[PDB]
Amino acid sequence: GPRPRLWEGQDVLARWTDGLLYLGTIKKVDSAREVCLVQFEDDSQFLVLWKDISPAALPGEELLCCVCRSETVVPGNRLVSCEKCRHAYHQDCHVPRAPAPGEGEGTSWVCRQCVFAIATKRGGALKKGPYARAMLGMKLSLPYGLKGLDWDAGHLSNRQQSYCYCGGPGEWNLKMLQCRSCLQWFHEACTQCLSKPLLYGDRFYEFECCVCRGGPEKVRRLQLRWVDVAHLVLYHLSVCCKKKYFDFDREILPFTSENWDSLLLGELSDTPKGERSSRLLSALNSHKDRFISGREIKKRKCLFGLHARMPPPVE
Ligand SMILES: [Zn+2]
Ligand SMILES: [Zn+2]
Ligand SMILES: [Zn+2]
Ligand SMILES: [Zn+2]
Repeated sequence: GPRPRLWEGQDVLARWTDGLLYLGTIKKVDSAREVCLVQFEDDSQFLVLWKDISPAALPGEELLCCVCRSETVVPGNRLVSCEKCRHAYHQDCHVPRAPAPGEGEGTSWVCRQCVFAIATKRGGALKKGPYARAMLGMKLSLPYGLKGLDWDAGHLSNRQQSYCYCGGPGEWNLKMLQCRSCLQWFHEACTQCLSKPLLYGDRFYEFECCVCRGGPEKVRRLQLRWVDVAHLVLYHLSVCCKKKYFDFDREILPFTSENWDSLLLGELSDTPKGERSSRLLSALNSHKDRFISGREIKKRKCLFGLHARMPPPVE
């Protein structure tokens, strides 16, 4: 065709596996694999699926639905403009169907991409205000067909890499929650029900999504045991820091101490520090099936790391 949607040198927003949008520049378009090599603001380069790439509108493209690229307007399906990004959508090209002017619910209408761009946040999306309310509205619908997804055997990943309310990519074990009803996975940043950010690898939750609920999410934090605490802290640090071994006194205990309330430890919350340390140390030292230990006595280091790559079992 004479006018591709994407091209080398184009500035774009790309949705990452955390559901968030990052600014980048397209370096390569691969039409065989339907991906682009995108260079981000830290100069990192990654392949991104075309579905997860949004370019800006060119001058002269208010005539055009940004989804289907078409001019045409027919009765019942008009073009509507986003009052944020000023891109245009056919009512039926937007999910959910975009309201005709003056027929919306709030002060005004802003598109799904913009609502998510403004409302999603690391640690959990905005909970209060117009964008938070608009996001909840958007989240009652999915922008992809759930039933068509090609899942792996354990229902952890699908070939389309369509997850969550956003339809972005994602890694089930990295700050995502699985809905108990539809078994789809949802990003931390796209949810509105958490009181604290998720530990990587933490599945000690029960979750039900907005689509299944037909309204606000429901979530509950399950009770951890000390072995679960040790395993989850080590997993989280392993992911955050991309290394295997962590020093107890310099890294593990301070992390647990400094982030204590965020770990949502339930009944373990008032463990009095000295006992905090010894209980955690005991868990790390005693479960050799989970934890490998090491020593560097000349540096006064006591090291622990995980045996297994998989996140802690939920029991
Ligand atoms: Zn998401
Ligand atoms: Zn359209
Ligand atoms: Zn918009
Ligand atoms: Zn669900």
